[PDB]
Amino acid sequence: NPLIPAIYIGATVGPSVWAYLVALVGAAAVTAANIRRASSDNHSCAGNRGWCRSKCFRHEYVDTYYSAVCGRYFCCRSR
Repeated sequence: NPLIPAIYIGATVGPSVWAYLVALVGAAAVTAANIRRASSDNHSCAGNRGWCRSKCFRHEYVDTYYSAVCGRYFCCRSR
């Protein structure tokens, strides 16, 4: 129902997630929404403030907004 999410925009997903967003739309809207690829689902998001790890520490959390660009992992951040 809901079209592509805004997180992928100006974000940075991995190789598997990238190919996914492409199928939903196409390499055009995928390259126009400002989407960067990373070594894998684990990458940095929300600018140089959050990162992606299998899980996050207690003093940190999971930016529910960028949890998408992450994929199987979770983009944790500092509140």
